[PDB]
Amino acid sequence: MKIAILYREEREKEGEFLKEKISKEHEVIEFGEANAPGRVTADLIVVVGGDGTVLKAAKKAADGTPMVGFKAGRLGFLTSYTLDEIDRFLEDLRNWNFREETRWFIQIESELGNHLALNDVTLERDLSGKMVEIEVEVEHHSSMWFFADGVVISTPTGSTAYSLSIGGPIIFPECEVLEISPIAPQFFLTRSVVIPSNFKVVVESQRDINMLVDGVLTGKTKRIEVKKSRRYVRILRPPEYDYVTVIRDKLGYGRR
Amino acid sequence: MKIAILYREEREKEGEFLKEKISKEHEVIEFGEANAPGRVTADLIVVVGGDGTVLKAAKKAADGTPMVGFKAGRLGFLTSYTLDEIDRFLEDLRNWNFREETRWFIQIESELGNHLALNDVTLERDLSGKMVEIEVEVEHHSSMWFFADGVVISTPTGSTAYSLSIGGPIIFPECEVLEISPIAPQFFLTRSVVIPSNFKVVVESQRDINMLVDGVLTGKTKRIEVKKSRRYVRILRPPEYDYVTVIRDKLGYGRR
Repeated sequence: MKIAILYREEREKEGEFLKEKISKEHEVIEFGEANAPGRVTADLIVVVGGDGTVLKAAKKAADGTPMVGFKAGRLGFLTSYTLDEIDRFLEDLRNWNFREETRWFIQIESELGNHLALNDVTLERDLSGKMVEIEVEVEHHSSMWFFADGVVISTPTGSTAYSLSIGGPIIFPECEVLEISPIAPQFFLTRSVVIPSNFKVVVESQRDINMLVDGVLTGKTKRIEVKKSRRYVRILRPPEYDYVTVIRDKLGYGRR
Repeated sequence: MKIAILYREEREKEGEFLKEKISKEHEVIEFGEANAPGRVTADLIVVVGGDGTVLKAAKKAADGTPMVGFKAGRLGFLTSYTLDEIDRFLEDLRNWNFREETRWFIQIESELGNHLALNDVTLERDLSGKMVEIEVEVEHHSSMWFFADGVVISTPTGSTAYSLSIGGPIIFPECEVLEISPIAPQFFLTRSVVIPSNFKVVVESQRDINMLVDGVLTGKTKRIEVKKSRRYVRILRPPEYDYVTVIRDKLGYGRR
């Protein structure tokens, strides 16, 4: 089997450990930094790092290419195995014994071009800026209006990241929905809106504000159009994998 | 009476028509921007603009000098009359028909010097930055810790501005309290802490983050000490002024 391995900056030596273990049963076709630009094609990509790293690897992957993350940094939702479980991984792999999750991107269109996000996209005022009138227009519906700092549009994957910090729901990654969350609105409108993932969303602001795509500044705009992409990443999970163990351990939600 | 007039940047025109009207019975001894530098002494300061303007004007008023704000529009917490109400005001002025109100400032010491605020002080990460560890140490106690975008420390006056956008309570302006609100913390700690106005608060962040004073950005700091100042502004109100009408009208809270 043909495997690429991608690792986070200071985890190279970890990557090397994994490479040698995996080399006993499979051909490792590529080994490099999740940073380096370039398309990666393999029957499978191993990522050493965290959700951040997996995110960057997901954008490098040939559309289709299953991936697997080894927790190197901390606990996240996009990592499947710890390093002490490497032999378990080799055993699951042997028989291809995994649950496969599909995580789909969103596509963002604006004057800045076309962006892709696995978590979310954010429009927000400058720190020195006054609040802004923001118009949210779902599908063919009339508009919702907010006077706010900004708005975050999230995928199920991204529901547990920034959107959760401002009051959004925990969305299970299988849900077929998008999530819209005003940032610090007036008139106490601190509730998110959940729409079907087949609806598109136009966001307009009264003046240009900052756009962040998966948390990276990218420029200022008055207008974006967001929808579900057909691009998606595939995440391999061990059969026991339990997302709800992660909601407890990492988010601190629902502990006994 | 010897009267100074201060207007917001754009409102030179409302200032001018307030200025001609006031001069028919009184003497305008000073006429200029509320953002311009210098202490202002008079029998009365008339301020045209909004809460933002009064806020900047309160900093210029000689300890003592009573103030009265005029708003272009809908009534605000720090203004007392609308720009059509010059009739009633000059009436009240002539008869000194006023409710006298006093609001203290807070004192912020840090790396950057010593600041005054009538509303609040905010520590907050860059748009591009990760979340930060924040330590809050009230007066004598042990510390409260958050992983967050930042924290807002507010007076009763400032409770209705940025703190309320992010979950804080509405605090009536006569309460002898300070309010501490974290901005978007993890583990769902979106609740403010209310402490007596005679307690100091120290805030420490894992790295330098932005400091805003009364919504004006002031630079980067890692440590602040906040306490109640002895300084205060006095604000003249017509006897019919009701703060709760404003909570309903401007905030949107509690309409029938």
